Amino acid sequence: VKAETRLNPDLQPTE
Amino acid sequence: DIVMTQSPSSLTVTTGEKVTMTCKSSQSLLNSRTQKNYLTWYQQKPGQSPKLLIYWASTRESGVPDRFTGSGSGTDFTLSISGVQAEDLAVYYCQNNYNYPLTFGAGTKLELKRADAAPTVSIFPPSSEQLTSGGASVVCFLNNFYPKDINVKWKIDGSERQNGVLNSWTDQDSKDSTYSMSSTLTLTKDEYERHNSYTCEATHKTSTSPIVKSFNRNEC
Amino acid sequence: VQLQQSGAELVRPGASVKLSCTTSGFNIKDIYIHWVKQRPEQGLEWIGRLDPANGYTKYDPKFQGKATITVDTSSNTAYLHLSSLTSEDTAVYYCDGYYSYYDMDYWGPGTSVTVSSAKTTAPSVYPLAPVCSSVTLGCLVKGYFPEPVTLTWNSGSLSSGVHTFPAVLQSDLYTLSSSVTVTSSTWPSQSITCNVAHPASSTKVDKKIEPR
Repeated sequence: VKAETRLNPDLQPTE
Repeated sequence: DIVMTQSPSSLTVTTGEKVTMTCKSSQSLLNSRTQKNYLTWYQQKPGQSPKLLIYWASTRESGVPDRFTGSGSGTDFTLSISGVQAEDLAVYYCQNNYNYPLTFGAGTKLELKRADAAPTVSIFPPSSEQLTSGGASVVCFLNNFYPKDINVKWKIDGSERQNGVLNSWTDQDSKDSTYSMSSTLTLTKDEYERHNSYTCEATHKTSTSPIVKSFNRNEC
Repeated sequence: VQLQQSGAELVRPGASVKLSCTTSGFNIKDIYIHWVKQRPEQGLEWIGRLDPANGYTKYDPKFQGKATITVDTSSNTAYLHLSSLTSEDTAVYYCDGYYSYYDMDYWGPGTSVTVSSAKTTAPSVYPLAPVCSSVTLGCLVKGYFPEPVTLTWNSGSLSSGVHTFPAVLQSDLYTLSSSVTVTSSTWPSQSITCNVAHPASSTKVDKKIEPR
């Protein structure tokens, strides 16, 4: 799934 | 954890002027690789769900009016409204989208300033139906006034009463920018029948003398 | 446009509750769900987030022992479970769903949770006629629990010059009032009625405003 736009991409996905 | 500090907490402006509010974070919200600041702004109108306005510190979501601008980098950010309108009345929040937890700021409340307006006062004796139940409430309505600062006192037979009073205010109207208030004095049917004169006395900036509305129980 | 959330909940202290959020119009596996809390007259508070890619959830440390977010992909519904409720848990809980394919954020209407041991009570409605150009009439709704009650004038026909005040709680009972201003030609020649409905107690009542 495409990363959450407004959120910092380095946090995604939840480990 | 990253602390979000918003200021000012309250802001009163007149239609058409440029507004600016600040949001500061305890740590940088900048991602070096993407060169973007992950700060998000929301708007919450009275009684409604929040709405996202801007993300990445300065990118507007589709549909958001052009008068809403966001800027800043690192730890200092601002939201500006060019030509604030009557519908821009709301609370604005900034949020950390850089790292967990995604903390919100305390918010900045935006209110509108308009010309002073005197309150229209109306007093209402207890309805016969309530009296049959052994209760007696006297209602006083103070509608469409500005500014918000107002003081209401209840006088029974000339003496002030400070018990059994319940007040309530509406939010600032999104059209005429005025406020309205409701004050209810509740007594027992017995306590009510012991006195005669009931007075709702309001003190507002628009008058040097207190605005008085009254009635006598034994009359009709 | 807007997500669906479950109705208002009245729950007693110490008990738990489970709220739901259905993403009608979207496959929940493509949505990033967030739960946000808002106590009366206070600011927004982030509780946690559900990852659509693996089902893992992240929380704010202060909500870790109170909240639990789960999902049922088959029915497109996400849940928020709150345990050992106290008066600090009385608030409106919002469901936030971000759809990255449209770069759009969607919100639900919020679910109001009231933590109290008070019992459900139907309201007493009283018509307020002027004291014995323009004329202002009113309607007093007293002694009901819990919120909300909906009030309209003339079944909603009369909507201009109306002021409905926020309910105020006192000793486990709410009081609400409303005023309507009409021209002196409209009343009493034409009837004006106050209509009140209280969903929680399944009651309704109409009160006609008649001169004293």
